[PDB]
Amino acid sequence: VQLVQSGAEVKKPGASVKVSCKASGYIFSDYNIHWVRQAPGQGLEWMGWISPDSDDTNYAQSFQGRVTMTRDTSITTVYMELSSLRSDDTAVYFCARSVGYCSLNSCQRWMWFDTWGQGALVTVSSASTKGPSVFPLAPSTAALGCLVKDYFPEPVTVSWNSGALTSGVHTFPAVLQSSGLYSLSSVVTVPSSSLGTQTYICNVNHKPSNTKVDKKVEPKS
Amino acid sequence: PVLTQPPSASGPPGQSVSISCSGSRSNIGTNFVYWYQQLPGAAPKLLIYKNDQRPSGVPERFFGSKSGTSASLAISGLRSEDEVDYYCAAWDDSLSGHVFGAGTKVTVLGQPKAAPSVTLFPPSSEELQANKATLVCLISDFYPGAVTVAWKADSSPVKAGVETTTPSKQSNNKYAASSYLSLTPEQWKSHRSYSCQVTHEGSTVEKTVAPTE
Amino acid sequence: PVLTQPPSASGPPGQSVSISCSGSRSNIGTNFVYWYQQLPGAAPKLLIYKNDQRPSGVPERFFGSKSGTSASLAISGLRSEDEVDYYCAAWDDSLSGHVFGAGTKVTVL
Repeated sequence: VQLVQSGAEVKKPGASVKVSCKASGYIFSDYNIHWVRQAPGQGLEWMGWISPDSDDTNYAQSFQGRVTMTRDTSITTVYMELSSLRSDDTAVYFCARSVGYCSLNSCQRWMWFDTWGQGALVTVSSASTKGPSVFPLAPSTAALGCLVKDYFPEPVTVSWNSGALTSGVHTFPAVLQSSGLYSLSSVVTVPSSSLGTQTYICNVNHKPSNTKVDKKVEPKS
Repeated sequence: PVLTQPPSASGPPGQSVSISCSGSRSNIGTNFVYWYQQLPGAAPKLLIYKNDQRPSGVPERFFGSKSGTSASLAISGLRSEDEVDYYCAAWDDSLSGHVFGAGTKVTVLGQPKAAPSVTLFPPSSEELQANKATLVCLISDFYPGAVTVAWKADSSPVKAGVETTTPSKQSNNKYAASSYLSLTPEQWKSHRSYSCQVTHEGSTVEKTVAPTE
Repeated sequence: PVLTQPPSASGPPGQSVSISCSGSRSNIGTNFVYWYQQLPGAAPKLLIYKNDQRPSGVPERFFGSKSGTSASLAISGLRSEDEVDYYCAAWDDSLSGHVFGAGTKVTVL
């Protein structure tokens, strides 16, 4: 069995997204595919099953019109059209493999979830795609680093000395700002004898904006 | 009805531990209880189904049982290199949907504290020429985590959007955290001394810089 | 205490060059120095204020700083659309009036 798919693109509130995990190595007419989201710091919520043959899907008591499903027997991959995305929708999406067949609301108690693999990430934020305008940060043994801001979404990769230094390069966690920006901090440690003599640079790359900047760090003047 | 689980499991290695998942009369007992476990940063995997048979791919190491309202998952000791979160799942006829537990993460049980190191980075002139100013200070070289960072202008603390990021575990057996603060150049140059304090549950150090160099 | 500026500027494109705006004793340094420009046949604008921060709406090309009596205007790259007439603005307490330089004309070599 296999469930390799592509990562879902980040959607602002009031939009539509589609995610689909590929099915191969078997016949897609006997196992009903499920869907579930892994909310951070808590449990999971479920909306219904999708039989790959006929129109017998149902809905839970919490998801009436927010979720819609669509089957496709030519590709043998299930499709879904999410609507009314809110802050409670921010979770990674996993398609749950199931064994057996179940159409009635009482046959699934002998069913158990078979396989989990390679889920996509869905994060709901008003922000969509913006290009960064990151400016150098002055330093304070001694420590120095460059902080990234006014960019979306997470994450970004901070490389020092064109990737020739990897010791001490730690990506500090970010936080959801009021304006919707993030802040990934990476720092390195240098001796205090060399602070304004040796040129130090850090590289931050942005995937959707295609902006790669080589910003040199300098002390505050 | 909402299924409940402990936030974390306290289990020492070398001796058996177990977890419980209390439910309701229409949720546990009349229906089977399934246990799921996920790797950190990876996909979940079922552990026990139908309460007495086990899937192929796991040795004779785990045990699960159901008794009335609550179900117990007996674990033969704990491996320090293999720690995963545990899930509890069932079905309710009135809810007509699968319900999942809160999630129990097993934790080992004592190491002495270390000496934290704190640094503070003033903004550069390129940040100030754009009519903005941000202040960031970082804490590292401390074990364990759960630290709180607050700003101080050496006369009274300022609250202009102060946040505290959650600590993250690195690979070199060391915890790290950071705090951010964005201001205006008028308020930034009003005070000639800025610092932030860390709380190591008994240790507190100050990193004082100046807005000159 | 009159500001001293060259009547013409010799700026080669492709490399950085520095120009000077000097006054006298108790003329530059006691008060902040400003950089001003005017389009030919149009109203003037501000280039650099206080020689500390660059204002919004102006591209990051002109660097303003003060070194004692002499005030330096550092530039990076010379473009054809950035040939505006540059001027030096300063304040002096011995006159109670703004003192302006002679005006530097930048011509592409």
